[PDB]
Amino acid sequence: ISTMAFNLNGFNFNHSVIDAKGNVINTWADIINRANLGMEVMHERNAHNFPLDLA
Amino acid sequence: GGRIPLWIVATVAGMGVIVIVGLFFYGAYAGLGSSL
Amino acid sequence: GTFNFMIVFQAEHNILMHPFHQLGVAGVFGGALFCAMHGSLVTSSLIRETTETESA
Amino acid sequence: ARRTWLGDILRPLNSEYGKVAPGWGTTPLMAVFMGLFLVFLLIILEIYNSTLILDGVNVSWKA
Amino acid sequence: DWRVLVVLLPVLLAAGWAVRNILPYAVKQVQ
Amino acid sequence: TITPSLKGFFIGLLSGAVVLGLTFAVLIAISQIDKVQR
Amino acid sequence: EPNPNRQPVELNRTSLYLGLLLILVLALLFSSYFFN
Amino acid sequence: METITYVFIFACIIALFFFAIFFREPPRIT
Amino acid sequence: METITYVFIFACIIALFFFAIFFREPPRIT
Amino acid sequence: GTTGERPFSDIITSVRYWVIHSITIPALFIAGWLFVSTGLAYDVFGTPRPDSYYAQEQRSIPLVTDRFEAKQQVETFLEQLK
Amino acid sequence: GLPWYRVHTVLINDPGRLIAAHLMHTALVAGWAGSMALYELATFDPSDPVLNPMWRQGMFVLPFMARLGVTGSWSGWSITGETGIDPGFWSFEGVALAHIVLSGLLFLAACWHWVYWDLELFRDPRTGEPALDLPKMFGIHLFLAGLLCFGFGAFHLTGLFGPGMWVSDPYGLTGSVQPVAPEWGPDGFNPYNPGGVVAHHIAAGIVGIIAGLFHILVRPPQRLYKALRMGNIETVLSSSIAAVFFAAFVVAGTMWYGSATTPIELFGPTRYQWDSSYFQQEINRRVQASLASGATLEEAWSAIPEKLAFYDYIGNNPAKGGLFRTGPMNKGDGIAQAWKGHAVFRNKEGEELFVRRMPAFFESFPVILTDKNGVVKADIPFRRAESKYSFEQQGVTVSFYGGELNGQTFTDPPTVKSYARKAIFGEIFEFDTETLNSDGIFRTSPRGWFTFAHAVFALLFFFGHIWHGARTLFRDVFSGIDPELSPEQVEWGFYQKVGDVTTRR
Amino acid sequence: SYPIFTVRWVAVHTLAVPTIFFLGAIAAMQFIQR
Amino acid sequence: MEVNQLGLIATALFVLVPSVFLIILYVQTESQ
Amino acid sequence: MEVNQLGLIATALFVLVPSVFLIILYVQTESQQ
Amino acid sequence: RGWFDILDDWLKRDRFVFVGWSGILLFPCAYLALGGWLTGTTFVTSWYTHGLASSYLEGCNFLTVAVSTPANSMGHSLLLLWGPEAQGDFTRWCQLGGLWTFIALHGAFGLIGFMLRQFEIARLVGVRPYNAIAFSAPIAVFVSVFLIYPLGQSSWFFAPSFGVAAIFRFLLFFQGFHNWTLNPFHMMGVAGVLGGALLCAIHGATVENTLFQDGEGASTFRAFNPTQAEETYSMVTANRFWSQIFGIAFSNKRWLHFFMLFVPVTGLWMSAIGVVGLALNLRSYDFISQEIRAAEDPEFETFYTKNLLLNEGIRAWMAPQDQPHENFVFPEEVLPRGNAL
Ligand code: CLA
Ligand code: CLA
Ligand code: CLA
Ligand code: CLA
Ligand code: CLA
Ligand SMILES: CC1=C(/C=C/C(C)=C/C=C/C(C)=C/C=C/C=C(C)/C=C/C=C(C)/C=C/C2=C(C)CCCC2(C)C)C(C)(C)CCC1
Ligand SMILES: CC1=CCCC(C)(C)C1/C=C/C(C)=C/C=C/C(C)=C/C=C/C=C(C)/C=C/C=C(C)/C=C/C1=C(C)CCCC1(C)C
Ligand code: OEX
Ligand SMILES: [Cl-]
Repeated sequence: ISTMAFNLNGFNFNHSVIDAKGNVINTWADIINRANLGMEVMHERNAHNFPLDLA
Repeated sequence: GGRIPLWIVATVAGMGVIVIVGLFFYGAYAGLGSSL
Repeated sequence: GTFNFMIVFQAEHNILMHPFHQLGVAGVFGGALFCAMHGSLVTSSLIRETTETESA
Repeated sequence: ARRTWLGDILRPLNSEYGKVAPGWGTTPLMAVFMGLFLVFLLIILEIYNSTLILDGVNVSWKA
Repeated sequence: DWRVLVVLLPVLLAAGWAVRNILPYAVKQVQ
Repeated sequence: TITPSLKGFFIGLLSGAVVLGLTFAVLIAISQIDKVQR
Repeated sequence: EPNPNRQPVELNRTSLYLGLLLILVLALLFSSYFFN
Repeated sequence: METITYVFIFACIIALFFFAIFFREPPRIT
Repeated sequence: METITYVFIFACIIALFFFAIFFREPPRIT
Repeated sequence: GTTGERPFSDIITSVRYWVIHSITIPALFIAGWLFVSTGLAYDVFGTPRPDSYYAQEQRSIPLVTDRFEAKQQVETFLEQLK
Repeated sequence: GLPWYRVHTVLINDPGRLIAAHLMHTALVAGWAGSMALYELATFDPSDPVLNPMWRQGMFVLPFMARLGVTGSWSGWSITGETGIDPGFWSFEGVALAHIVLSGLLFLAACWHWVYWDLELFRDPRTGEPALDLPKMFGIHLFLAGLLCFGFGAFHLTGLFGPGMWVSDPYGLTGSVQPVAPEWGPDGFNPYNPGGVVAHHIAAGIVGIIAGLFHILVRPPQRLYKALRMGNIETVLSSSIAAVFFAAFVVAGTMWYGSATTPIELFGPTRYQWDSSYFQQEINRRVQASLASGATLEEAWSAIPEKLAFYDYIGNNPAKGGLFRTGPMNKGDGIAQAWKGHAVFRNKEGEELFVRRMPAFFESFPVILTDKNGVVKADIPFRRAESKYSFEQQGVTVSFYGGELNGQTFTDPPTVKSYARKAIFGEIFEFDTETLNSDGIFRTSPRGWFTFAHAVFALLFFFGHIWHGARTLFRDVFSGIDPELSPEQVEWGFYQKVGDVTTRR
Repeated sequence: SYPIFTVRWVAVHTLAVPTIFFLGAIAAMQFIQR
Repeated sequence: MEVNQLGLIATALFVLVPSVFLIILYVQTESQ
Repeated sequence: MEVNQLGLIATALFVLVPSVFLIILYVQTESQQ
Repeated sequence: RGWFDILDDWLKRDRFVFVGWSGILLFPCAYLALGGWLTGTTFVTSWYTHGLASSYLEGCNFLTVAVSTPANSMGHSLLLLWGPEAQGDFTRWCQLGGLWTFIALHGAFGLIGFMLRQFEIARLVGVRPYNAIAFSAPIAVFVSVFLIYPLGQSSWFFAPSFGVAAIFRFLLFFQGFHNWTLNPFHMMGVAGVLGGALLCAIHGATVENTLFQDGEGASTFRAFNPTQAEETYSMVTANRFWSQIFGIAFSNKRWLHFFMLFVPVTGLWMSAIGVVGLALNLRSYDFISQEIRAAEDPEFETFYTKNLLLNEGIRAWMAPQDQPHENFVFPEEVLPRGNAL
């Protein structure tokens, strides 16, 4: 918690597997990320005016 | 039984894993699964 | 409020994918496991000092 | 201890405390039954699971 | 096909080399 | 009448019996050689 | 003709304290769900 | 009524704490 | 709920009767 | 106490031990390498290679949608790749 | 003294008072059945077996009476909605009474056996100690269960001497109590074939009769008597608990999945009927048929019974509830009054659209309408600024066929939206939310509560089996391990076989 | 005078021989290009 | 707040009954 | 009937509190002799 | 000596790895659950069941590999290799998810075997079987979560897949669909796990910091002989420290180690009950009174309502990809989102 306080965050494997053409081949990390994204865009729903939630 | 001293086999073994693991971390950046 | 904090933390930092929180889960699961183990093992080897009608 | 009419009548049914057949007695025969029952439970479950499908057996409300 | 063979190859070698090397001390195991 | 999955059922029934058989064959055989002493 | 199997039962003070704490904390926990 | 109830139970626990500390079975060396 | 309450209490009284009669302190002489 | 077997400190320091296992361990390693370098692991387990996840112009996933037509569904999808 | 958690172990060497305790438990259970049934009679509304059946009103024991043939009340109604019936004594009221009387008789027998606890029957003639020949008792009790089980199958279920059992069609429309002939074929093992239930009890009954004969006549082998501590009554508890949780898991299972003994008219539908659109398919069959014989849309949808429409409604899905959402289903969505009719949505181009239905997993779900092919064509948007599929843009309407609204069509968007929000739940009904002050939140059915309780009790009783199983087999060390026990026993190598002192060196 | 083939023996080789095979397999995977 | 008014009695008996049970056992313990 | 909701809790406590008091004193009386 | 008694002798021999009768169940089922997990995370995909890569072979790493659950369309099929779905075809068995049932069921039976082993060894050695009784809690968890929960749902698909990040996904599914954090049965479980870890640490540190001086070295580990009679630490000084620091202390060593058993064992059992509930979607999802108020009063907001808005995000954003067999299509415009994000 004390170092994620300084935004050194968990491993990121979003779109980490791709096929010969380059389609994204989802893994379980991408499914986690779909959940994270639901949390992200709903929390404090009236508090953000600009598109990145930088703190 | 006890011709090769234990400390030697320890170092050998250890440097053995270190290599295999090192390779797996290399592979995290090369080829399949590197996002590239 | 605590749940709120954990959910927002997961979205903002992917704490589940962080090794230190994985270490923390091994810490507390393993604490519980070893807690139950030690309690059960010492309890299993209590010396017969009582009858079956009184608390061991 | 109190004797009663009904007790006296029932007494023999509760008289062979501790009597046993020597050694292993009917154990092998019991194991055959257990083993048969198991294969029979297996058949029942696999029909309910539709792992085993049998002709004429439609595991649907439309039976 | 041909790969069922090459994959097993080193495994089979490895089995002879151990079996020929411990064959004597093995035969003792006999009481 | 006999269906494909019933033949499956028998296949696995016999596969399982054979696995059980070997195990105790092996085990009884060993335990008769490598015997405890009193 | 009194029954020879009768036994006296015990609960010491420490067990009362633990037991009361258990009940009170269970109540504080479930009460919200009972009121819903 | 619901507020009163939660506060009552909390209040009983605090009183339990007091007796369990100050009015415990004293440990002795048998 | 009020019906259940009334009959419940009445039922307790009848049970009490039973114990008061058949499980009384038996009077003993002198 | 001693359950009767040969101590491990004793076996791994023994030369006879390494005579045998200087061969077998690398051999197993190389078997496993071969298992993948021959492409054999792909066909045993049915794992897509990098070029066989999708057909060239498809973006949908070959999801099995039937219990008993299931092994057939996979086969028919493996044909649409060629 | 005894710890609070061991109080009832004073009965272990007291067969008479054990029986007394067992009688009192029996009286309590019977008293409960009696009491529960009276409560259900006082609260049940019999007036509508179509839209307000028992399983909408939180009835738990009423369906078990119905299942085996009790269907009418001394007040003249039956659960099949037939008036002017004379059920004789075995109405719901008389079953409840008989369980109260029974409870009271058992209360009395428990007092006698508690007081006259020292009957000579319980004392081993040999040694004079309290003793129970459990092997012989099991034979007796098994023989008796076999006979009850046979007779229940041969007379009650067949209807030779008794009422039969609840049977219905595949869609729960015409249920009633009917004699059932046994199915001796392999379809007897189909949980959805009621004849299998008859056959089961006849064949198992006989087998129980014969097994009990064997267990009365032939003693257990010494090997099995020692290994299972057959002179210790805790062994019987351990194995009895094991069979109970096995039984409880099977009954949770068949309740959740559907069997011939858990019918949907008594317990409501299963969650799997919603998942597979089991009722929607059948409704559509009957409509397509009607339109094949020249009926109008209004005529074909007007011909669907309300009872069948009501099954195609997620509010009756048992997996839509919550753990502290208490009471009857009618306290959630309300008391169903009428089918409103089948809602047909069309966009501006006349093409018919289909609301995507709510899956059980979702407490809430968006409103998305697709065409026959699953292309999204309309939706209720969240962000409005870049919305391209809104009802206003796409000009969607709703027209009703059948039910209350047959022939009506709505074009104002706010109204089309509210009917689309309900179509995610399936067919749309009129509800009385006032009588019970219903809060609008789905509850589960008796199929739900039953399954939950029994799954939970089965799991807990596994723990009881482990607990009493261990106490039987380790009774010698319950109070603790032997104080004069040495490392040669527990350390390695001293012995060739663990535990066996005779294997020195 | 110890045995060389024991139950313990079977136990280590049921584990260790597949382990090395698997490792060589996983090693080779680090050189698969897409 | 539109709470369940059977919650008050469920909570109250949930506390009272088991607590009384404990108290009864403890007091009869202290007097023997 | 439209009846005072608190009547139930009142009745239960009215019964329960004084009854438990009496039982407590009786049981610890029997544990003496 | 009959053949049974001779086989008994050989199975209960004092060897480096005790076998026993229990072993005939334990060692094959555990090796195969283990082996099937390794085999599947190393080589097997989830492409046809889930639309996901799941093996080292495909380029997954240790956190993202899984043996994944079979497709929803298999229902609760046992997925036997010789069953009607795979028809004996090993390759097709893997592709359809059969390793998941292979692992699930052999592990179920291996856990049985492990508990019987605890019983078998306790009996021969002569100790009370409290460790076996303690292992009941892991078994309750395993059965509730991996077996009962999917049997209540539509299929094995919704059980947990065997992987690090697959299990994380399971956690978040449980938050977004079941509001599992609000469930009192999970809350008791948390308490028993966290209090178990607390008991673990405080008992260890207490003993280590009340040791008697039994040798003259600075490494105090050498001053202990397992055959000694004496307590190696002071219960009396431990008790005084904690009475004065925290107000109460253990005084009874037996009660203290029984409590260490009880607390975590009882926590896991409670959590298992809750999951049986969720098998039926019988959730503690809402508080009706909060919802009646919130619906009518748009200024009423609590952390309860805030958390539901997050659940609503998780469901809509994750369902299409997490349940691909539903063919969920959510236009951009229906996706719930706050401002800007
Ligand atoms: C022709 C003769 C005949 C006929 C037609 C039947 C017909 C039937 N028998 Mg009967 N039976 C007969 C003779 C017959 N029997 C005889 C002679 C005996 C021996 C005396 C039995 C003994 C018997 C038993 C013991 C059982 C039946 C059951 C059944 C029913 C099976 C359908 C069903 O719902 O299964 C549903 C049941 C199953 C599919 C069995 C489930 C198996 C599970 C997996 C066992 C293990 C549970 C495990 C420990 C917990 C897992 C935990 C986790 C997964 C949650 C059906 C009515 C079963 C029943 O009552 O169903 C209600 C049952 O339990 N029969
Ligand atoms: C004296 C006879 C008698 C009769 C005719 C009834 C009749 C009835 N009871 Mg009542 N009851 C009785 C005694 C009786 N009861 C007693 C003594 C008690 C106290 C225990 C109760 C307690 C009671 C309750 C608690 C409830 C009823 C209910 C009911 C109704 C449904 C019954 C049902 O589904 O049972 C089904 C019974 C079973 C499914 C048990 C099956 C046995 C299992 C499978 C055990 C198998 C083990 C066996 C030994 C192995 C056999 C071996 C084999 C080879 C042969 C019905 C009107 C229900 C009701 O509606 O109440 C209003 C209800 O909920 N009863
Ligand atoms: C097999 C048991 C069983 C089942 C399945 C049902 C099922 C049903 N009953 Mg019935 N009931 C039963 C037993 C049962 N009842 C008994 C024994 C009684 C006597 C008290 C009643 C009295 C009764 C009444 C008075 C009513 C019902 C009603 C109902 C319905 C709604 C139930 C509800 O809202 O649940 C609510 C259940 C819960 C909120 C579950 C609470 C569980 C909590 C968490 C307690 C356990 C926590 C525990 C202390 C944790 C400790 C852990 C510790 C070990 C560490 C439903 C059809 C209602 C209905 O609609 O009737 C028409 C109704 O009004 N029942
Ligand atoms: C047929 C079922 C059955 C029977 C007859 C017994 C009988 C017994 N148990 Mg076992 N037990 C059972 C099931 C059973 N148990 C199950 C299912 C479990 C798992 C939870 C256990 C776990 C267990 C343990 C851990 C222990 C026993 C002990 C005992 C003995 C003393 C019990 C006592 O004095 O309690 C006294 C109990 C009280 C004074 C109050 C308990 C209050 C409970 C928690 C709430 C009341 C529930 C309520 C009345 C409604 C009933 C619900 C209904 C669905 C069952 C006694 C021989 C003890 C023993 O071995 O002694 C040597 C012991 O240590 N039992
Ligand atoms: C302890 C040993 C053990 C156990 C309990 C299991 C258990 C299981 N295995 Mg595994 N398995 C094992 C060892 C074991 N296996 C070994 C050593 C291997 C390597 C070959 C495998 C390989 C394997 C595969 C490849 C698969 C399984 C599968 C299964 C499942 C289905 C089994 C089945 O249907 O059996 C049916 C057969 C029986 C139940 C045998 C019955 C034995 C006889 C015939 C009973 C009748 C006796 C007779 C009537 C009376 C005689 C009395 C007696 C005294 C002689 C089950 C979970 C399947 C699975 O996981 O799918 C999801 C699967 O596909 N197993
Ligand atoms: C004496 C007599 C009589 C009378 C009778 C009577 C009157 C009876 C009644 C009875 C009754 C009336 C009974 C009752 C019972 C009940 C019960 C027994 C209950 C129980 C319950 C419970 C146990 C619960 C639990 C719970 C809870 C509370 C919560 C939730 C969960 C549960 C469910 C767990 C007569 C005349 C006949 C005859 C003569 C004699
Ligand atoms: C990562 C790390 C950090 C700390 C230091 C340390 C050096 C320990 C370290 C190293 C760890 C490493 C990389 C570990 C790698 C180990 C591996 C991958 C283990 C592989 C073992 C695999 C095994 C047995 C597989 C056996 C499979 C079995 C029987 C198959 C059984 C079967 C299946 C599954 C299906 C049907 C057929 C059959 C035969 C029934
Ligand atoms: O406040 Mn609490 O939460 Ca950390 O990020 Mn930015 O800020 Mn707000 O958003 Mn996302
Ligand atoms: Cl901002």
